[PDB]
Amino acid sequence: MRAKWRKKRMRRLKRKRRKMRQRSK
Amino acid sequence: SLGPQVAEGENVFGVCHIFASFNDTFVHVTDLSGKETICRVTGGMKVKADRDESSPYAAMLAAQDVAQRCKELGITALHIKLRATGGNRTKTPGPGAQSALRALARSGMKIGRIEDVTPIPSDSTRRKGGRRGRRL
Amino acid sequence: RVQPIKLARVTKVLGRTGSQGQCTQVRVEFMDDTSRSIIRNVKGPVREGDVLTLLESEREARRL
Amino acid sequence: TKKRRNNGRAKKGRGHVQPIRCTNCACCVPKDKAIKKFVIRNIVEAAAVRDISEVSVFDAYVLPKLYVKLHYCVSCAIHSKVVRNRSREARKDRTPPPR
Amino acid sequence: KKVVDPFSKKDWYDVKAPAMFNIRNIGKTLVTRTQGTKIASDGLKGRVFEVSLADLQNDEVAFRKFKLITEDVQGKNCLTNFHGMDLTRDKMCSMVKKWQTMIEAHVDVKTTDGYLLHLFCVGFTKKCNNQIRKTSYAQHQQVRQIRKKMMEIMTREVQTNDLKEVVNKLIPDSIGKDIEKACQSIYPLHDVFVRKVKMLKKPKFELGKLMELHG
Amino acid sequence: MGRVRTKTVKKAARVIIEKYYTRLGNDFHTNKRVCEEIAIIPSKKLRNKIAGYVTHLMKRIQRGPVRGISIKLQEEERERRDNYVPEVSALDQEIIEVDPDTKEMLKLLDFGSLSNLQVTQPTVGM
Amino acid sequence: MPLAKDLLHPSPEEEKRKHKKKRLVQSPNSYFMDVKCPGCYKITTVFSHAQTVVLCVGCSTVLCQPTGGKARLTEGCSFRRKQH
RNA sequence: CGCAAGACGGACCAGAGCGAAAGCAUUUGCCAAGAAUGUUUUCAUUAAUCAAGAACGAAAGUCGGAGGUUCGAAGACGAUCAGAUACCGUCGUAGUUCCGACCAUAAACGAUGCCGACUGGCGAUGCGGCGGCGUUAUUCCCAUGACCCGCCGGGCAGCUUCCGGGAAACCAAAGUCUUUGGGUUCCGGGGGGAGUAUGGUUGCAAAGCUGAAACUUAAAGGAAUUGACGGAAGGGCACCACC
Ligand SMILES: [Mg+2]
Ligand SMILES: [Mg+2]
Ligand SMILES: [Mg+2]
Ligand SMILES: [Mg+2]
Ligand SMILES: [Mg+2]
Ligand SMILES: [Mg+2]
Ligand SMILES: [Mg+2]
Ligand SMILES: [Mg+2]
Ligand SMILES: [Mg+2]
Ligand SMILES: [Mg+2]
Ligand SMILES: [Mg+2]
Ligand SMILES: [Mg+2]
Ligand SMILES: [Mg+2]
Ligand SMILES: [Mg+2]
Ligand SMILES: [Mg+2]
Ligand SMILES: [Mg+2]
Ligand SMILES: [Mg+2]
Ligand SMILES: [Mg+2]
Ligand SMILES: [Mg+2]
Ligand SMILES: [Mg+2]
Ligand SMILES: [Mg+2]
Ligand SMILES: [Mg+2]
Ligand SMILES: [Mg+2]
Ligand SMILES: [Mg+2]
Ligand SMILES: [Mg+2]
Ligand SMILES: [Mg+2]
Ligand SMILES: [Mg+2]
Ligand SMILES: [Mg+2]
Ligand SMILES: [Mg+2]
Ligand SMILES: [Mg+2]
Ligand SMILES: [Mg+2]
Ligand SMILES: [Mg+2]
Ligand SMILES: [Mg+2]
Ligand SMILES: [Mg+2]
Ligand SMILES: [Mg+2]
Ligand SMILES: [Mg+2]
Ligand SMILES: [Mg+2]
Ligand SMILES: [Mg+2]
Ligand SMILES: [Mg+2]
Ligand SMILES: [Mg+2]
Repeated sequence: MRAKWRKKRMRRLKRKRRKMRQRSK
Repeated sequence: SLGPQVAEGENVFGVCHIFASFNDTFVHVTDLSGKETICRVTGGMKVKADRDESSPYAAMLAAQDVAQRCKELGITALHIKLRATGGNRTKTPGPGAQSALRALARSGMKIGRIEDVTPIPSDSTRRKGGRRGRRL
Repeated sequence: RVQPIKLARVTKVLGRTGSQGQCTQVRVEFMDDTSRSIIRNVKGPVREGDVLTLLESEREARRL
Repeated sequence: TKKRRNNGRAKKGRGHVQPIRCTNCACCVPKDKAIKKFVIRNIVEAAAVRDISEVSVFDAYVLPKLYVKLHYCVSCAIHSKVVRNRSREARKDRTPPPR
Repeated sequence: KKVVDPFSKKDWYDVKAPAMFNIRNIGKTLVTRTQGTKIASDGLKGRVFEVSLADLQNDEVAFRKFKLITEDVQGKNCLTNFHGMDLTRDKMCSMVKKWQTMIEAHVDVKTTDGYLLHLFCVGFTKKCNNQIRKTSYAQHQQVRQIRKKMMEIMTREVQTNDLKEVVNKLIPDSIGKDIEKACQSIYPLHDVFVRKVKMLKKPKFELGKLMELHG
Repeated sequence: MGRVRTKTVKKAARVIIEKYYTRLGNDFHTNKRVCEEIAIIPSKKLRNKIAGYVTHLMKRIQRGPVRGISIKLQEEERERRDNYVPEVSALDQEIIEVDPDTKEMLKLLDFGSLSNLQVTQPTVGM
Repeated sequence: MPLAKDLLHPSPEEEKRKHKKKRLVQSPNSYFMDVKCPGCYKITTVFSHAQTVVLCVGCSTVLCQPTGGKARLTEGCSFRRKQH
């Protein structure tokens, strides 16, 4: 299901980017 | 050959415990109490392919070998208790069930009372396979 | 494992069985006590009335 | 779009019904969606009755039956040809097929 | 055990039934005869024989299997005693069917003697002879009243009787025959069967009591 | 195989029968000549097929009437039965008789003679 | 639905088939009745849908039972519907 | 033949019941609650819908205890296959179970807000009430219980058709709409970027709520029709098909 898998991959990328932005700050 | 020292007027009864399943069949003759057993013959003793262990020919081959030993020792009649795999599983007698039972009649042995003895739950543990079932 | 031979007379032709329609369902009596009857799958061109020879008569045909 | 007025299920005025396992599939199908079938067959046979009614040590012995309640997948029942397709106008006939 | 054809080291016995049953010759069993430390009477006691009622009373139905426990051997003879009652799969399955109400009950009771019994009971509502509707469903209070009236009878008739006197009522099942009548002003209820009897607690042996059951 | 006749043969045979009903018999070798002389069939095979279906129809018209050919002899036996016959009489006995709630109805339109009664069990299927 | 029904002059019986309120003018289905205990002797006046237990005076110390609908008299003889 | 443990309440079980929804099925007792029906009881407009705010809220998941039978993410093997980190098989951790705190999301669906009025027919069905012959049980009895034949309230639904509507599929409501106005809350404005970035708030965490723009594009989409195709089903057929 491209919809929920798109959702999961975007959630993963957003979690990663937020954790990096918080760590380096 | 020693057996029950009367059989000319009355028969000597037994129980046959036919367990028929989609992987194999047993024929298993015990005394009238069930605790002391006599010859037990299984479909995989009578074929050399795993796929054939649950087949009517292996079933009647076993029923004949059982009836011969039964007649030879002391027994002339039988009661029948018929088993599917039962609770949590297939709950329906396998393919070998109808053939062993009639290969007892075609072999001299006399038949008594027939019952089904499949174990049935009042409600079960969880069945194998996950919620989407065995999909293949 | 030790059984004699049984001659059986055909009394009815039922249909053509097998993947290619290559064998025939046939009902037979047993030449000794006509009160017996079984169903077999025969390979050749069977009419009604022929006499088949059974090497194993305790079997019965299901299909195919 | 909407293929069945009842959504292909017997539920009306309920939130939930208890699931059950498809008898060969082990699937997980709602009790009022699954396809049920109650079979009542002779324990011995239809052909091999003579070989047993003759060997019985009882003169008048009635052979027992074997009652089984089967629950079926939708896919699993279509594949065993328990059910088939129907016309768009014939799907509305809900009578059991003539014996 | 792989002694020479170990069925040539076995001895056969007779299995006798209690004095109530018309037919008292159940059948035969075999046991390895006595050796240095394993006694035959021990390895022979405590066996259970499930016998149909037709094969014991000769005058009635084929269901209602009885269980008989071996108590003490006496010189090529086994003395059995009641151990429980049950029904056959086919009857119990042919009774449960759609568009009805099935009513079940169960009690635990003691027999003036030390036998503690665990009796179960079942019944089904009845389509009336002129009914036009399709279902014979009973309301909840009716089912509760029927269960109460069933338990009360199933205790009354076991608190007041010896173990032998109660088994004699289980043989033709008069208990169900009177529950069917008692529950007729609530809902017709065209079936009552004591579908099972369990043996929970039994007192010490007292062979004098066993030999009375065989005389 | 075949031996299924075509509409061109069946319609021809039906017309031949419906006009020359009294010249046709039960044998084939005479019906052949009759149809040869009364019609114009531009072939011999077609002539034989038409004359062979005519015989199979004639063998049936001797029994109950078929539903595609109308002749004179078989119409009289309808006509003379559609007019009244002594198998029928009047209303079979002119002392026909009723139940209550009909006498109660008849009373509301002034009737007063020659009837009976009965009362049933009080509802259906009892 | 005869398409020309008369609403102003309904049937004398089809206007007692309807609900107590859906009729042309409302009317209760209940009534008051004289009741006689066969023991003491008075003329107790009782509501048909009583919903209370009624006694006469002393004596029987019961005269009606309440139910989900019309009350039932024990053996109170001769009961008369009172009128308008 | 016995013993123990932890799960789970089959068949009866239905287009049936109950609850605001999520959900709810062994017996018995206790505790409080509830709709409908019956009423010639009582108060007398006390009502409908609702920013702020509030209670409950499947599964999965987080924290701390108890327990751990069965099943089983992750993981280890055996197969299948070019590969197979999958479908199949044998094990198996977290979890699945109970308690005390969180989280507030589901194709949470009748994809259909709530209150009220009007507009066809029919046969059933669960609850309450009313009327009426006859069967049936107890106590022979009156009561009553099981059936039978109707009527009335409101409930879950079904069949029917030129009420009427609609793009149609279909709908007695999705009707009473260019002959347009009974009351009221929420909410949409071509397809993507995107439920994204950013600010705020909540949470232990996972995450929930609120929520753009630059840029890009002539279509994306709905219902139905005719073909072609299907490792879809039914019936037939051909040595350019097989046996
Ligand atoms: Mg497993
Ligand atoms: Mg498949
Ligand atoms: Mg589709
Ligand atoms: Mg739901
Ligand atoms: Mg219910
Ligand atoms: Mg249960
Ligand atoms: Mg409100
Ligand atoms: Mg709000
Ligand atoms: Mg949860
Ligand atoms: Mg959880
Ligand atoms: Mg916490
Ligand atoms: Mg924990
Ligand atoms: Mg893995
Ligand atoms: Mg691997
Ligand atoms: Mg591949
Ligand atoms: Mg594949
Ligand atoms: Mg696996
Ligand atoms: Mg496992
Ligand atoms: Mg949550
Ligand atoms: Mg909250
Ligand atoms: Mg949402
Ligand atoms: Mg929604
Ligand atoms: Mg409305
Ligand atoms: Mg109704
Ligand atoms: Mg009623
Ligand atoms: Mg009444
Ligand atoms: Mg009642
Ligand atoms: Mg409701
Ligand atoms: Mg409706
Ligand atoms: Mg509406
Ligand atoms: Mg309006
Ligand atoms: Mg837009
Ligand atoms: Mg938003
Ligand atoms: Mg933020
Ligand atoms: Mg262009
Ligand atoms: Mg389309
Ligand atoms: Mg198309
Ligand atoms: Mg096909
Ligand atoms: Mg050919
Ligand atoms: Mg070839």
